[PDB]
Amino acid sequence: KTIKVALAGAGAFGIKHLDGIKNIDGVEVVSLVGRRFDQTKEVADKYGIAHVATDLAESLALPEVDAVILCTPTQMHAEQAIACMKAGKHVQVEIPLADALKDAQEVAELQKQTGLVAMVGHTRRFNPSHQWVHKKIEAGEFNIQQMDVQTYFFRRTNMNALGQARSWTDHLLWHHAAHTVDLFAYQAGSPIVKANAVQGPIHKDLGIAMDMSIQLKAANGAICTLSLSFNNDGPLGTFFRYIGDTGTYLARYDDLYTGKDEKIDVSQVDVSMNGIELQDREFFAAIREGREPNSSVQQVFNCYKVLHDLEQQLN
Amino acid sequence: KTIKVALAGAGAFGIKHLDGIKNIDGVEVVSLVGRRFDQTKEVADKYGIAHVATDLAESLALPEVDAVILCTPTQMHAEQAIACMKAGKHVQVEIPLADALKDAQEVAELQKQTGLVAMVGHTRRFNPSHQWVHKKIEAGEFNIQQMDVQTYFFRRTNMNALGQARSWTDHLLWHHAAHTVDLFAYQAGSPIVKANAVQGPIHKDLGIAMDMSIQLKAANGAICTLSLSFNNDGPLGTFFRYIGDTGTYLARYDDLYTGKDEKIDVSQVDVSMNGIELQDREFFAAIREGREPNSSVQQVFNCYKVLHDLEQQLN
Ligand SMILES: NC(=O)c1ccc[n+]([C@@H]2O[C@H](COP(=O)([O-])OP(=O)(O)OC[C@H]3O[C@@H](n4cnc5c(N)ncnc54)[C@H](OP(=O)(O)O)[C@@H]3O)[C@@H](O)[C@H]2O)c1
Ligand SMILES: NC(=O)c1ccc[n+]([C@@H]2O[C@H](COP(=O)([O-])OP(=O)(O)OC[C@H]3O[C@@H](n4cnc5c(N)ncnc54)[C@H](OP(=O)(O)O)[C@@H]3O)[C@@H](O)[C@H]2O)c1
Repeated sequence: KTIKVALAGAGAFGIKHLDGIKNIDGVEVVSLVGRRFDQTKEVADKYGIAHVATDLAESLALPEVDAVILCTPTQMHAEQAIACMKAGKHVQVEIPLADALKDAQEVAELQKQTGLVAMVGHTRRFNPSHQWVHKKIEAGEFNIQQMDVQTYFFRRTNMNALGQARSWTDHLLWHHAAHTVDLFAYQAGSPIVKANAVQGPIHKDLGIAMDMSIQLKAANGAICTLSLSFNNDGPLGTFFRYIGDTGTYLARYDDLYTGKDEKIDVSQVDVSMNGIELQDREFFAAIREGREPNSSVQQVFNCYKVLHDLEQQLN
Repeated sequence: KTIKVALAGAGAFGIKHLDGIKNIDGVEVVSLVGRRFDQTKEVADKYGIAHVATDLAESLALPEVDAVILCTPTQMHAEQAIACMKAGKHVQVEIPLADALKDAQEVAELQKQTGLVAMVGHTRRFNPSHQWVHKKIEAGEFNIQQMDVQTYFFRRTNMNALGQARSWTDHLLWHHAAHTVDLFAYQAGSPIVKANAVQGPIHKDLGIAMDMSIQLKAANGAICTLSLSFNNDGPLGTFFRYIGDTGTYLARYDDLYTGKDEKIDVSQVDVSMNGIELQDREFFAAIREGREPNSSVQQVFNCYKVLHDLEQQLN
């Protein structure tokens, strides 16, 4: 049976999901939700999506919709995920699951009560380059001693990754550090037992910190260093360095390199080189098979606990 | 008057000082100290140094010797600096001033009692690339928001930067973090008021930490992130990222780049492109002029206090 999907938020990431979903057999997006009808309709027509709404509830009232993908602004995710599960729909939520621990806990509790698939978009789990390193670790061929990570944008304005203006404000802690806090514990195969952060001054017009530094230690002794900035005038995005016992690796999105700039071939690891498509394939596989997805709300939640502890430190 | 110098420690760095000193008028190295007479004699003959000793005291007993440069192993620096000042000789000590706060305090107290020039080799103050950034800051054209730093070696054995085996064991904190701990406060123009570190496991055969993560915050709100490793199988050394209000800069030894990898011309900043030579020029200028040097024991000592606080944290 074709799984019918509502997609909420036709921004840059919602577009990346729609483009990925075109490659996944037996899934169809039947409803598109976005803040402005005319702009939403233009996207729906480009993608052939029949239903267009300005409220998520309108798509939740459709009985045929089986699943929801949330690419809305972060501040809406937990409430909307809760609403989806109250309507009986599986839900995938873009990272972060929430910007508060309480709301992430409320989402986890409703998922536990419903037994529905609720997934968080920790795409780093699904990028082929990180999967390659992960598979070497599971094989016992590699152990992480230190991860050194830079998450940098030039974002003194409320802009997305394509340089377009946002109507909402982003956050260094809940959205960007979340990728690394989760991914470090995942790749180390060991829980985080120490975390320290420091932040710079709050920006007068955006109300968020523009610079942040995070340090993690896993119970097995692996450490991670993370630098975050919205002030970086250079190449935007995340660069990851794995320093291990048997090697060094540099991950740059879906690309992997040795510490000597030798590019490693990851095109063989998974059926797609697109991590967003692999994330959605895992989500829909879990729905069809009645299993938990990789990056379930349950799997990623200790990340949000660490983020809360860092936030309390920063205040 | 020619300033006569004793150099202690014909290692990789002692040779680099000798090559620099060859370009400094009115300075002459008359004594060379090293652990094995024949190897020290071979270097002395290559550089035309007449006196060869295996003990520093032999060079300190020479009445003609005016100054000492200490490029010995770190464990010896503080004691030897004290010996220099007790014999009435000016001294420059390679970084670190000491691997313990107590010994650094003893060197500072003897410097204060004697009023002799005692300098520490914080070469980052004198590299043309860092001087360029410092001068932009002094002009009020640039303010640091974040510094992101990687200090990496592949050093599972007691080897110097040329890959030759050392007879002594190195240390991530006191020797390597010291460059950045000092350089951050110096370039930020603001004292460090918060520091946090975590480290990996102690190495069975060397007895030292192989990985370390340090985070600093200055009183003005600027932050620093520092990753250190002896496990990095890649390009060895230090890479610096300055993220400021007006720009982004990448320092790689004496080279400087923008955040877009455009190389900046630093040949206009100072009379030499060799930071070690400029360090010695500053040392000899301060002796000749009867002034305090840049990177004096007094200027850098708060760095060693920060290092002590970090070691207490790690324990
Ligand atoms: N690595 C990853 O997996 C990854 C990457 C990027 C983003 N994300 C997450 O994805 C989310 C969105 O990111 P983005 O960069 O796509 O954002 P974006 O381009 O700024 O906008 C997302 C869309 O949500 C829409 N929207 C606003 N209010 C809405 C409402 N009430 N109902 C429905 N839609 C509404 C916006 O419409 P208007 O702007 O026209 O009002 C926009 O088109 C964020 O939470 C982000 O953290 C994850
Ligand atoms: N950025 C900088 O300015 C910078 C950079 C790197 C290091 N340094 C510091 O500079 C110092 C030396 O570094 P390196 O790489 O040159 O060290 P190195 O190559 O390991 O050795 C320095 C020399 O000292 C000699 N030595 C040993 N015992 C001695 C003794 N009792 N009396 C006299 N000489 C003796 C060693 O001889 P054997 O090998 O025969 O013992 C060696 O030839 C270290 O403290 C290091 O931290 C500064």
